[PDB]
Amino acid sequence: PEHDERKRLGLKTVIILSSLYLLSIWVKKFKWAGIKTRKFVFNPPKPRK
Amino acid sequence: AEVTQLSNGIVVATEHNPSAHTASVGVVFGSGAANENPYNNGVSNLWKNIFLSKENSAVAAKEGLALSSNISRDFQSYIVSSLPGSTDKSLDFLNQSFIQQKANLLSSSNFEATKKSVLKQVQDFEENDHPNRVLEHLHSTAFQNTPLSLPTRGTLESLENLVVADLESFANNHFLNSNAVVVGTGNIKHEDLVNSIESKNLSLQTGTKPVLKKKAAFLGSEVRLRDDTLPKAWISLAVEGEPVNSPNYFVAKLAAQIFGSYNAFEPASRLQGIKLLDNIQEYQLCDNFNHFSLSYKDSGLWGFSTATRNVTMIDDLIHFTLKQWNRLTISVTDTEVERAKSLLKLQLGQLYESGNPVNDANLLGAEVLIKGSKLSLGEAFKKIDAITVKDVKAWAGKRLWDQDIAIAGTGQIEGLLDYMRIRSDMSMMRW
Repeated sequence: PEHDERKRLGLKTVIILSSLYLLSIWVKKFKWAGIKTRKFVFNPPKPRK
Repeated sequence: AEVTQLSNGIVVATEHNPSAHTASVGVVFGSGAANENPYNNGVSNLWKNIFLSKENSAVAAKEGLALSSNISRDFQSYIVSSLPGSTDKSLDFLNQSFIQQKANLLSSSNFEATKKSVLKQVQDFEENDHPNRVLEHLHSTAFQNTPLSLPTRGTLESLENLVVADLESFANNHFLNSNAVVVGTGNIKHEDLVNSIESKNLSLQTGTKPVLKKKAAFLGSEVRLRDDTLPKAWISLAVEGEPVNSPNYFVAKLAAQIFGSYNAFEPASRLQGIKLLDNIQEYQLCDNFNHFSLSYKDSGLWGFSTATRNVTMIDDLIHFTLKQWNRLTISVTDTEVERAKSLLKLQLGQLYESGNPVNDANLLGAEVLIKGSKLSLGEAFKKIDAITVKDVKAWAGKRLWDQDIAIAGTGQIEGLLDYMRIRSDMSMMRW
């Protein structure tokens, strides 16, 4: 008996949860960009220490 | 106290003091380390040590003269000092050794001995002088790929490629009459100096210097040089600041005076009226710090440097300092502003009224080259007295609140957290 109400409530839930999923991908990729482009350089130290 | 500027083709500036017992006369050029490229970096530092070489200093010493030279980012100077009755001999020495003849100084035997001595100085700087080389690395990361990033001494890799023809090429482009100011400080009158120059017909060269194409630009970045065999950690941090000829030039210097300097081993330094010292002395978070406000022709830097033996609590030291910087936008009080006014006037008065005419010759020539005149100390005191609390809050809302930073560090810096944890402390999520 809940069939017509269950499908109307499911449409509001899927739209809200889809928007929060797509926004969290943008925010994660913005906050990780400093780590992902980090660069390292090695110069061997002088001996006798 | 009065300065006098006069132009007859050559700009001549003086600052007479009849109470002093020496005199000082030299020439200041309007090019520095920010007028070089990454392949001739260190050519200004080589020209200084050519002027201060042994055979040149020996000719001056038989007359009774002493020599000085200074290299900065925007200017460089070459100064002769003497007793007040022999300023004619000091102006002759500047004419023969530096203007007319330079094949005497640039001989092959003198050039190779000078280049060996400079390479040893730069090597000992990079291995032992940890506070000053972190501040040099702060400039190179904040202004990367831009003329304001080159170090004033040069690097070891760029200095060994320099030959005699590189120094003559720099002198033909920058040591010009339209780039120079003749200065005189101490016990020397103004009209006696302009008649000694006009009794000859001095002129360096006619023409203008090259124009660089890239302007200075701040970039939020960091550079880490970790060395676990050193006993401390050394850290510098800054935002983009004010240039020379800025309307907020004195407001930025007063904001740095609010937080000031500190020494944990001096007992009177522990009793200063700075609210940051309550958090630091509870668990002994550092050994010293100092705040600064540097200014150049195109940009500037505002921030602090520190040195620490407490290497497990580095994150508490950065966090407490940046939460006090937030108060300049939100809740700075009127009694903190009045204290910073008196201490800025004492600090500026000690810089410009020391008893050294060599220090006065460097300050006078650098200011006439940019502005065309010199602001007196009496007029600088009246601009400081007119600053209100609302001036401080409006400056900090533009330059400090939610802005990008630049970080440099060396030593035991494992406890220094990454960039985004420090960048998020530039705002409170309260206001």
